Amino acid sequence: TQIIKIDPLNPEIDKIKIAADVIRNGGTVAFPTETVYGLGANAFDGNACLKIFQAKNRPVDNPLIVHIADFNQLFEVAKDIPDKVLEIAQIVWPGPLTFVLKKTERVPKEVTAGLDTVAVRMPAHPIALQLIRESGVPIAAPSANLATRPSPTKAEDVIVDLNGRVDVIIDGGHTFFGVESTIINVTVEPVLLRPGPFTIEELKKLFGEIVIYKHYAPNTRLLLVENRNIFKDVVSLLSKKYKVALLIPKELSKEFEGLQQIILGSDENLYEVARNLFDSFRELDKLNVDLGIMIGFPERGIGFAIMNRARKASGFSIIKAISDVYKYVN
Ligand SMILES: C[C@@H](O)[C@H](NC(=O)OP(=O)(O)OC[C@H]1O[C@@H](n2cnc3c(N)ncnc32)[C@H](O)[C@@H]1O)C(=O)O
Ligand SMILES: [Mg+2]
Repeated sequence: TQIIKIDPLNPEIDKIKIAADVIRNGGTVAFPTETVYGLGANAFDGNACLKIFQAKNRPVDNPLIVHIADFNQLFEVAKDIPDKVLEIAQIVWPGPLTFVLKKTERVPKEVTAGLDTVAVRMPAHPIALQLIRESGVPIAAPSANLATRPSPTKAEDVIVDLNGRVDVIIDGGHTFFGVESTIINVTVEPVLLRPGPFTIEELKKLFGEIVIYKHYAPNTRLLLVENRNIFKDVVSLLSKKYKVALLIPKELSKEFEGLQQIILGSDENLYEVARNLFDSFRELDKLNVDLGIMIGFPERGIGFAIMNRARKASGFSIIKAISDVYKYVN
């Protein structure tokens, strides 16, 4: 694999071209976006897209998102787009919001898992936009992690996972938000399929009527304590019997000094917690602990997405009264 260091805010166009030539030749390129890194191929090339599933060991029926760099490309991959959706797409893109739309005949089965629909977004990241531009094709990509690991948000995550399994990794620094794009299905009348950095507060203003067995990393047991009023007591109860790690904001670090901590960022800046979330799950599994205990965060703004990912990551081990602890541990 060629690892290519490219400045994420002012990318060297000659370096972007090296990766774009790989895309056009049917090869795979991992690249940063504003959400998480993606592992991409030419969205029109179904054999090239199968290489993404081979690199990740991804089940073949989990479909990809097509990333576009302009509106001409939208109409190559999607059709029958309602006028209201088109007008909204023109004000939200580039940005961390993916639309599920009806596909065109040009989109391969490998991209859509055989579905009649295709998920599309225009990524708000200079490296991603310039890669797609220079490639001259939309780029299909899911998150760039190996199957059972958390979505990658910095180059080293992608390197550890995919080095030797993909043609190019673009080392483009840390992604901006750290959690995957919001996904809305606008082929039905519309449903929020995945919360993300494009918040439900903003969505509801644009789409008033919006409707709201996989194992998720980490492999270490992880409990999510939604009720902050019992957190100290859940930690007391469990740290007596287990070697624990606490996933907490920096404001609670002093209260638990002596226990292993993974600091997610500041309670006064949820974007920091979202930026650090998946890497805190990688750290948990590097440590040698019986279990992770994460505290909840407000479900406002990107909080909703943080908590969506945290619930999944915990296998829905949610603690709202301390007696809930019974259900998940001796
Ligand atoms: C690279 C960056 O753009 C990142 N992509 C990513 O994280 O994709 P990822 O979540 O691994 O895979 C694409 C997901 O997008 C959803 N998806 C794709 N096509 C769909 C369709 N036609 N209907 C419903 N959901 C779809 C599925 O949940 C599928 O698992 C992101 O969305 O921010
Ligand atoms: Mg993924």
